[PDB]
Amino acid sequence: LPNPSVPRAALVAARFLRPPGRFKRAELREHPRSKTGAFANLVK
Amino acid sequence: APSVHGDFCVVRRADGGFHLVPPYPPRINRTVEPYPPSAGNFYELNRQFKLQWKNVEYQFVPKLLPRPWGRAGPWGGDLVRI
Amino acid sequence: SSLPCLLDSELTAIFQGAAAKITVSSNRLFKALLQSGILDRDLTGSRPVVEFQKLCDLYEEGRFYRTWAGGAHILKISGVKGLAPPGGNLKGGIIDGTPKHMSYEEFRTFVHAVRVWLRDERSPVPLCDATVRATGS
Amino acid sequence: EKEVPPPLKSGIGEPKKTGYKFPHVFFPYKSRYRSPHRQRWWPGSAPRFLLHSHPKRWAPRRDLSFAFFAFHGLKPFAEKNLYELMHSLPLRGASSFFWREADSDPWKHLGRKANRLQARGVRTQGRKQLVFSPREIYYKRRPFHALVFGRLSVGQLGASSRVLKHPEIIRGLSRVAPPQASLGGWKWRPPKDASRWIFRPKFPLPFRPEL
Amino acid sequence: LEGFLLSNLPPEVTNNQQLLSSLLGRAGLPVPPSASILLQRSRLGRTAGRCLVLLPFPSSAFLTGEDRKALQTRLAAVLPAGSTVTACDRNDVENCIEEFERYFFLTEDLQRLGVPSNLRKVVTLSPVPPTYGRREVRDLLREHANVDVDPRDIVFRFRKDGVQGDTCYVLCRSERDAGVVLARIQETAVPNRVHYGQLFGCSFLWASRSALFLCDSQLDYLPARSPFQVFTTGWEGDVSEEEFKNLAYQLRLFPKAVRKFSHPGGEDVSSFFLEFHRMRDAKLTMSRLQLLRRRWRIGANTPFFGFLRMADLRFEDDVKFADEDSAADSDLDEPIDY
RNA sequence: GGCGAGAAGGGAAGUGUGUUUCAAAGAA
RNA sequence: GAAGUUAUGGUUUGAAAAAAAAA
RNA sequence: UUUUAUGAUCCCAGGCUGGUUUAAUAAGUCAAAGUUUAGCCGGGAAG
RNA sequence: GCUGUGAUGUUAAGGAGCAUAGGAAAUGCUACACACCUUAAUUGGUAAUGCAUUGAUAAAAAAAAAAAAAAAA
RNA sequence: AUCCCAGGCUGA
RNA sequence: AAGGGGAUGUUUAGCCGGGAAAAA
Repeated sequence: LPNPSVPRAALVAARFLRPPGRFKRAELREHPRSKTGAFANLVK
Repeated sequence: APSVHGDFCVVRRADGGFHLVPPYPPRINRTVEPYPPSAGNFYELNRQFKLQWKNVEYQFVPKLLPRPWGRAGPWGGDLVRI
Repeated sequence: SSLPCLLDSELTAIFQGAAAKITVSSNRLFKALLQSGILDRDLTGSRPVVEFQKLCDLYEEGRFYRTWAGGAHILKISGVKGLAPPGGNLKGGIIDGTPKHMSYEEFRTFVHAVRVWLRDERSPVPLCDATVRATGS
Repeated sequence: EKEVPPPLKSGIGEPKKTGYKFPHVFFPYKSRYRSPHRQRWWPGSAPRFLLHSHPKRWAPRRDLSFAFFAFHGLKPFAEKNLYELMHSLPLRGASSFFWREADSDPWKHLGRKANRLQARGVRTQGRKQLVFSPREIYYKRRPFHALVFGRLSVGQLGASSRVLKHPEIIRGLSRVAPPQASLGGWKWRPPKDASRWIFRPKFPLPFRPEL
Repeated sequence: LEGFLLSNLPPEVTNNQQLLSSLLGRAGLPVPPSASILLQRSRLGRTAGRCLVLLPFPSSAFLTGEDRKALQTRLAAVLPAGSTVTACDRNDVENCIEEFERYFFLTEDLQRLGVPSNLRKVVTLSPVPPTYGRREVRDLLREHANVDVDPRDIVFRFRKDGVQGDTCYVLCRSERDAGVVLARIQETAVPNRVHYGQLFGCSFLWASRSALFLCDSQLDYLPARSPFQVFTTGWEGDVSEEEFKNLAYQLRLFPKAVRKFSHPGGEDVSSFFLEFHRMRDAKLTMSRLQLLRRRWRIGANTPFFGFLRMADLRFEDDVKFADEDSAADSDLDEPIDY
């Protein structure tokens, strides 16, 4: 139910960050998935 | 009040940073047939998106909700633990 | 003193009794929960009996209908006509008033919330709404 | 005939992979999408390290031999990486000094983008390089994969080709993985206090190399 | 029920003793010319806007939920709009008193943390639930990391309204202990409150190195030199400013200026403050430093670099605090990009 | 290794789309 | 993000559900 | 118990919005509704 | 030593060409601008873009020395 | 469950 | 060349996190 935990500092610092486009979104869900961070598994 | 980030979420990155990602599982409109009609030749038309950690699973399929949507948003689901 | 937590075995027994994966109407769940007298035992451990009216008020105030997508069936049945609230479409229409059919985990969360709120109603220091904004000046 | 990406292959030291039945995640509805993990196969590009470099090598047993297993150590200068160079050196290259040239990288010479406008102009015409001395070595896949640490400092190249002169002009970092060890043109120099037992001098050549 | 916490009191009420006492008396609490009042004041003798009212407790020990409701409603009605009233039990009273003490003595604690020798021993924990104190942080570290730290070198970050922030700085007794804390405390579930004899609410704590402290006479006016300054450490001991300029150029780091920092003792590592022309250049250099960290394989939590920033200063003669001055225009030094 | 990348969509939706009138704070 | 927002053409062929009862 | 001649139940067809000049005592906003670079919007999938 | 095996399933929601139906619904470019992407940088790049052909469905194609202004009495 | 991790911590 | 062409030579073990395949 909840989203992955992230600091309020990151929440604030991402204020002007443009969200991903179509191709950039497609690059985040490929199988090599090298970009996934710590404690950031979509399924788990 | 509206949300600053909308439907995307800030999540940690493999390089020690952070970035915005779309929600999981995907918010899909299942009331309509897949488009194009030949989408099945290249995709799994009954693909499912699970939320399981070890032996515990959760059944969550986002779906549209009645208005006013407000802060919560258009999409929601039930609490179903296995 | 203390607030003991109910047993998953007892809650599952109540849930299955009300039913007789598995979703049971809030009406049946509330009736079974009130018959079991479990809330009365909790209150005695921590004056009158809990009412179906009190259960309905707590359900509404907790607003679990919105939280657990209780209105998705409206869009399933009516369709686009289900988006607008009553009166949004000046032509009129029928909007199902079915209360949510809770699963076991949803029922457990509701029961825990009800017990906590009932405890707070009497405890000198509550878990929730311990802070109230001043209005006068 | 058409030039197309080579088939995907698994690296040495790994189990096989099942693969996928279509090139990328948008095929064919978005033909101009490029995956970040796509293999770089076109001329003037360096294949990714441990993903598409060092593919599993298979040959018919008729042609198999012991030399077949020295391919990674015999890779040419432009391609051989730091670990492949180090494996067959005294003390696994430890206590020596290493520096990379970069003047023969494949992109600087080959490809469609090799010749392009630069912010400074075209070339018409001694150097302070980065020197790495290994201290801790551990190979995960001999000879091309290792987890190395060592001292990084600022050296002083000079006219012999170039030769390292003062490997320790400025002290840098005392323990770091080698920089650009994944690939490139590396040159090495044995330490000043070298022992003839470890760094064996060349065996004398025959006086009469009879046929 | 031990007392009430009043937050966001107006400066007039906080400063005027008679007005607050009269308000409490009208609400019902008899304030002697019994209930006791304690304001939150800093070392400058300025009220932070928070008050603690401890009820008389040879008799209030028999109060009940109805009494709590009535008293809280009366206090909310009497007190000015915009100020919140909360009920506090004994644990809440202890937390409030400790919070006031730490707020008053924050400066000395900050200096002690900033002693240069402790550069690599301070660990930042967030988000700490408000109910937690130094003892709770010590217990949490013992439980989830098997590390023992002094419960007197733990410093909470405070907010402009006097309420504790969700960030703690802990001075581990050793760099090994700091590294162990960093490795162990990651997404650790932690109870939020103890109520009715159970643990209610879960908060997921993380540890990192995101607030480095340095208190020295050589750096007091260093930050004023430029707004775009990057601290870096972990270099060899004997390198001077010119040698480090050459090394940075070799590493493809292009600082406008370099300033070496040296403190009595500890010459094994040399620290340097780099200065850049633009915030864009500072950020790109920090990104390259992150890349070099990853390629060099040093610890992700190892203290390698950071962004210099003087701590906010408050002076007795100031009428408007610089941090609270709405006219500031420092944001024009940091252009926004998508 | 890092950023950007929808042949610039008319394939869904009628009380919908959009329009008009408003509102939206970090460093709490 | 919220609150208000006349329907039109195809001529249209007024009651629809729930509940109760039934077996 | 909830909708319903203020059109419920229930078919088919259509995204909406703006564009300055504009003769005649018909204009001080082109005056019930006619647009043309544009504005807002228009799912998801390598399992 | 002697078949083969090692991720070895690749082309439409787009474009172009050719036909069908219809009264009819579309063609060339070396393109020094703007804008955008990138960068440490007027550091590098484009074909969205900008030009030209036809189309016959629109304009301009009258008046002022020293001025580029001037209800041109 | 042990294939990978230029991801980490621990063992008196 | 009696006698160094001798002798010594089992695999570090856990926890967390991320990724791929099989399965689901």
